[PDB]
Amino acid sequence: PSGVEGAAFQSRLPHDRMTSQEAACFPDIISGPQQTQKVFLFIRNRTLQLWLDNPKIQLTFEATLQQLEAPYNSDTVLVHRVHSYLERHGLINFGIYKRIKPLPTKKTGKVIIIGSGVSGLAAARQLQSFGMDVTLLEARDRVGGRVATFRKGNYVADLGAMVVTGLGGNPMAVVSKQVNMELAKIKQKCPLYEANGQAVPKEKD
Amino acid sequence: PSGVEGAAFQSRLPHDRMTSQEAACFPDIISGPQQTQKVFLFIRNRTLQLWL
Amino acid sequence: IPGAPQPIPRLFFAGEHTIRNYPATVHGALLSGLREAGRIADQFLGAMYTL
Amino acid sequence: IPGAPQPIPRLFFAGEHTIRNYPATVHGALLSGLREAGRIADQFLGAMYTL
RNA sequence: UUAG
Ligand SMILES: Cc1cc2nc3c(=O)[nH]c(=O)nc-3n(C[C@H](O)[C@H](O)[C@H](O)COP(=O)(O)OP(=O)(O)OC[C@H]3O[C@@H](n4cnc5c(N)ncnc54)[C@H](O)[C@@H]3O)c2cc1C
Ligand SMILES: Cc1cc2nc3c(=O)[nH]c(=O)nc-3n(C[C@H](O)[C@H](O)[C@H](O)COP(=O)(O)OP(=O)(O)OC[C@H]3O[C@@H](n4cnc5c(N)ncnc54)[C@H](O)[C@@H]3O)c2cc1C
Repeated sequence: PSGVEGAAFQSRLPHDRMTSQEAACFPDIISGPQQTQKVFLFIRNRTLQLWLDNPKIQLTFEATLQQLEAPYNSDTVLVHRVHSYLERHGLINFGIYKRIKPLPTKKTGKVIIIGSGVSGLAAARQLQSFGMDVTLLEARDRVGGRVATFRKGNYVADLGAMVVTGLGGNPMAVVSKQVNMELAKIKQKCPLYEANGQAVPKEKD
Repeated sequence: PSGVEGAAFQSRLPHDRMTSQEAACFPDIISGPQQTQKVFLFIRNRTLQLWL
Repeated sequence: IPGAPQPIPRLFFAGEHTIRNYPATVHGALLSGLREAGRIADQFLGAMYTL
Repeated sequence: IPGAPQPIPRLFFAGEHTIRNYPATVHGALLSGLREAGRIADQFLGAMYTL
């Protein structure tokens, strides 16, 4: 995965095919000639690349079009459609980024989210971005839910989630670029010890 | 136009392709393998034939 | 109201247990959140990008 | 209500002058009628066949 | 929040 083919991979998307979800929102394109579908898929993969290359700031529609080269930056409505689709479904402009277009002071719709775990928190940020009035109700005296970190001094111990299970196609990859996440690899060296206490010989393990 | 190919013609529909309107309501099918799309199109053309 | 139309939903579900391909994970919870945020906005703010 | 969501439409249009491929005809009026009947029902009764 |  490299270039635009990799941007699709990192977004868990096939780089050379339209998805069911994309067909639903762009039925005009997928039912039509294959040439057009390639134009769509390039804009999609390209826009994802732009966001993924710098996820610390908002990727606007304008900034997307200027970063595009002809003939693709010519059909501006298609680009706008693709951008808003990705924006709305949370493939770009998700997580914690510095906003360019500031939020409208006037909001639309009121939503109550029950729980401020990661799923609740992620939805809230998105809905807030879309201009909705969001309020979260959390039973605990803290956020995170089943992400529960023990802290005393500078000691740290996760009683909840602890492992990131790969960064290839993982939205946590983006989050880690946005946050003070100090990731560390796991040496898969794992010696066993029988009940008696003596190590298990290599060949047996 | 005769048989199911004609039922599609009489309904102003292409007999061997899914339309934009059909893609919208059956996005699961059109985004997937061509074998399934043929199964869809036959049922569509066949049902039209019965009605017509 | 008896005999009225009821097109829109009101109760949405997200979280680790709601995502088929990435259950029991943080990234799966994360993605479920982004999914419903988009569905709620689609349904209440309208999806202009589908026209 | 200021700040509320407005997802659904209310005013629909049919007739001979509303159908791009068959204007100025009876069959075109006919088809425009069937189109909006399906769109109205889709929007108010919900489209179960799309799930 | 006498939800807008
Ligand atoms: C011990 C443990 C280890 C784990 N290790 C990993 C790992 O290594 N890698 C990985 O990817 N995933 C791991 N997970 C899974 C991951 O932590 C969860 O899947 C994820 O955090 C859940 O996000 P969520 O928003 O769906 O649920 P939650 O985080 O539980 O959010 C739900 C929120 O709703 C609150 N709530 C509950 N009831 C109410 C109520 N009546 N009223 C108001 N609020 C309420 C809860 O307090 C909570 O804050 C682990 C989980 C556990 C339990
Ligand atoms: C002289 C002529 C010849 C034609 N020949 C052909 C032909 O040979 N082949 C062909 O395919 N097509 C032909 N057409 C076209 C065809 O007749 C029309 O396109 C079709 O009948 C229109 O259907 P419609 O429902 O869209 O419009 P309409 O039939 O006009 O229906 C609109 C209804 O709304 C009513 N209305 C108007 N104002 C109001 C109001 N304020 N309040 C309440 N009701 C109102 C009207 O009285 C009317 O009943 C012809 C048309 C004309 C005028």
